[PDB]
Amino acid sequence: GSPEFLGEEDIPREPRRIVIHRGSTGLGFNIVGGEDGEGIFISFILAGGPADLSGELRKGDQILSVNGVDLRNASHEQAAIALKNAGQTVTIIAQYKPEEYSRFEANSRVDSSGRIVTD
Amino acid sequence: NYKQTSV
Repeated sequence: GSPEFLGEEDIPREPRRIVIHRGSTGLGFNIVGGEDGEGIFISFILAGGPADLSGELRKGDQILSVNGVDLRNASHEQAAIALKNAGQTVTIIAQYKPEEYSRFEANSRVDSSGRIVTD
Repeated sequence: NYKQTSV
């Protein structure tokens, strides 16, 4: 049978809830943004870290809130503090915003499925 | 834009 590749399918752009149980370890991702009230975006997911293990976050996701704390207009340092101090159970509302994200990373653009491509 | 933090 002819194979069905996930790479063709559009990445969902609606907000999602992600609950990460990480005890007293790092979440395992990097954030960019929070200067200009641009928003807080995931720039990197660590292999094997709690965010990776969730399978529900990706580079280009905007972090809308953590544990009900709205980060849409957060400053960078306060966003990091909110995340680091969120406790063992971390409830993130995230929304995939690859076009906005692509402005941060050099030579990056969005293809027809919404995937971020770096040349 | 420039800051990046691991969390």
